[PDB]
Amino acid sequence: VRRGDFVRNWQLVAAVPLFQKLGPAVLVEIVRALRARTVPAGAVICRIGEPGDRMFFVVEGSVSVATPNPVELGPGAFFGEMALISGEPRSATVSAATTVSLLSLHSADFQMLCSSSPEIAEIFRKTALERRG
Amino acid sequence: VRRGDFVRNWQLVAAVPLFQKLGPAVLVEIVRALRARTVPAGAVICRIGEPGDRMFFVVEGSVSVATPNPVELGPGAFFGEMALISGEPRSATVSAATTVSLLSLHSADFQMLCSSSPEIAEIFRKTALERRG
Ligand SMILES: Nc1ncnc2c1ncn2[C@@H]1O[C@@H]2COP(=O)(O)O[C@H]2[C@H]1O
Ligand SMILES: Nc1ncnc2c1ncn2[C@@H]1O[C@@H]2COP(=O)(O)O[C@H]2[C@H]1O
Ligand SMILES: [Br-]
Ligand SMILES: [Br-]
Ligand SMILES: [Br-]
Ligand SMILES: [Br-]
Ligand SMILES: [Br-]
Ligand SMILES: [Br-]
Ligand SMILES: [Br-]
Ligand SMILES: [Br-]
Ligand SMILES: [Br-]
Ligand SMILES: [Br-]
Ligand SMILES: [Br-]
Ligand SMILES: [Br-]
Ligand SMILES: [Br-]
Ligand SMILES: [Br-]
Ligand SMILES: [Br-]
Ligand SMILES: [Br-]
Repeated sequence: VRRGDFVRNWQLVAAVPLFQKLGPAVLVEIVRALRARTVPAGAVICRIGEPGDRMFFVVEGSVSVATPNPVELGPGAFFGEMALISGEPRSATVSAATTVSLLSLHSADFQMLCSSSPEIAEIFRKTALERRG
Repeated sequence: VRRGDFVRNWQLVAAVPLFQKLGPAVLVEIVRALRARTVPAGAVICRIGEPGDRMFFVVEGSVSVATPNPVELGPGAFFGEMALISGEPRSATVSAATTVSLLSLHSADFQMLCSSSPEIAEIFRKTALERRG
């Protein structure tokens, strides 16, 4: 973990209220695991039918989930959780509605997060069910 | 270590250039140990001749060291290190020149920082030496 990326992540995680449920020790683990990325408007982040090995948190800007009736997800939202939970391919294509700042979490670290915080794990599980059905 | 105080310290620490010399592991150590406090304009932070068991880093505003020819210390500066280095009482009264935002580091944590960072330990010693007499 490089200093620059580490320090920058603290500013970025502040835009994701969900992480307010994590104590200091857990926050550090997550900050060390998260990867920051900026995606230009229009780019495809997750493509329907493809294998998924990571999930994302929106920091700034918004993404569009290409469901029959598209769903725009904004700052603080997360996506790409379904493939990690179910093991199934991406359920829908997600693209940048506007230029978007994201924080990504690989599967191994997603598992760590869920075990470190059962409450956050429940939010992921229930939200995925809402989206699934 | 309060969750709120912990997350709040990251942006406060960013205002102190000295800490740019610290890596992730040590940054977490200092963020956990530092105590944030605001001091109103004119108030005494440490009084000459009094025992000292902590030092301070200025985040916002400025303080005034009451040496024969007063010395102003603005954002990023530190003071109160001499009592920690020498074991002697405060060498001068330091007061808030304007309302000031500070980060306090207790003796035990100051020792930890010096062990964790030889470069910073040297800066403290050299600075204290230069300021003394
Ligand atoms: N109905 C829906 N509403 C909002 N987001 C959805 C919906 N269906 C899928 N998504 C998201 O888009 C992602 C596609 O990848 P995943 O299947 O891994 O996880 C998905 C969710 O995060
Ligand atoms: N000449 C000086 N210039 C800048 N700061 C000083 C000077 N003399 C004392 N100080 C500071 O004011 C503090 C008074 O407390 P300390 O003696 O513990 O440590 C001191 C320094 O941080
Ligand atoms: Br920790
Ligand atoms: Br992906
Ligand atoms: Br699911
Ligand atoms: Br990732
Ligand atoms: Br990524
Ligand atoms: Br910083
Ligand atoms: Br380190
Ligand atoms: Br750590
Ligand atoms: Br204190
Ligand atoms: Br005053
Ligand atoms: Br006061
Ligand atoms: Br008094
Ligand atoms: Br004091
Ligand atoms: Br200022
Ligand atoms: Br000294
Ligand atoms: Br005086």
